[PDB]
Amino acid sequence: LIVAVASPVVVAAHSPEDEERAEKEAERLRRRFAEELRKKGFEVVELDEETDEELRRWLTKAIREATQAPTQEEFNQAVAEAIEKALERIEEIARRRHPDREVAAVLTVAVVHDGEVIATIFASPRLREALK
Amino acid sequence: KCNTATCATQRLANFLVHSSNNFGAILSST
Repeated sequence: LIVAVASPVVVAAHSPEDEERAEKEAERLRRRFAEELRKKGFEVVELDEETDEELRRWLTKAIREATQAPTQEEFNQAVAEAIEKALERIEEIARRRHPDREVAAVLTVAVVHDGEVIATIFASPRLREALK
Repeated sequence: KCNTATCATQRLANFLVHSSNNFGAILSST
């Protein structure tokens, strides 16, 4: 199984220094997750910078739109749907790049809130299936 | 909607912690 891991999407950083701090924390999380995948025998690949930046632009816009929701619950559902569609698109892109293999995807999302970085890893459906 | 200032970051932070807890995603924080 080839797992394509996207560059982290850092959202709402107040300064370039905070964004770099969030990028490093999210990259460390992605690195630890990728090493865990390789222990399971999975090949881990990366996207090109243009695809990563298109993913960043789209998911940041989707998250910005979701802040208009009236409740946390509706916000959660909007962002979860956006993440699911972004994961599906990364799988499709990676499948076209590696058509001889089964492909899965991993998305990392980070935020800076009250001076701290919170980062989270999201696995595509095929990856979750493979990890069973 | 998010009318305040830290509303957007607080909403997203809550989601990330919610995803880790209620859906088994993997989270890290400083």
